[PDB]
Amino acid sequence: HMTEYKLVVVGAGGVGKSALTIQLIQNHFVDEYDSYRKQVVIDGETCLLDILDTMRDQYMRTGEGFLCVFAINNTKSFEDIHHYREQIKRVKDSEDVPMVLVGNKSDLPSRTVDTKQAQDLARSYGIPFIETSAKTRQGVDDAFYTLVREIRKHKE
Ligand SMILES: Nc1nc2c(ncn2[C@@H]2O[C@H](COP(=O)(O)OP(=O)(O)O)[C@@H](O)[C@H]2O)c(=O)[nH]1
Ligand SMILES: [Mg+2]
Repeated sequence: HMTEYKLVVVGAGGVGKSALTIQLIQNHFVDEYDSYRKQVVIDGETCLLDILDTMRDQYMRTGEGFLCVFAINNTKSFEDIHHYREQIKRVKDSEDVPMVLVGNKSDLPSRTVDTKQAQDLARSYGIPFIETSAKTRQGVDDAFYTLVREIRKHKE
């Protein structure tokens, strides 16, 4: 019928995991803030996205792809990515897990993490880096779509 993709958004508090997710589902930005579902067509395949915004360690073990989110104006969040990724490495017992690195809040002027740093990090892990803003919606569809396509590159 349709095809199910189980996605997991991880990252430090306050980076905009919820805002990103709410943006994908409901097409608005919320300033103050479980599992979600969205039917989308991506490359002519109707997809049901089963999305957790982080006793829900059963999404960690079963989840097929991970958005690793930091904010570009939060250097601590960027440094923490190493830990979120090591957590996903341990749970899946492998260094080849579908993953996208996301740099959120690209609208904000107070940028403490440079695109080169992010690119250096993503290149080391062997994954895409995408800049997003949940406020303007820049990059949001592209982060989720690319993660869907990363999952396709790894098994049917
Ligand atoms: N300006 C701006 N603010 C954002 C963005 N994404 C999230 N925020 C704000 O950052 C705060 C934390 O967002 P939230 O979605 O709760 O992040 P989470 O804790 O990782 O789920 C909220 O006040 C959001 O409005 C963004 O892209 N741009
Ligand atoms: Mg949240």
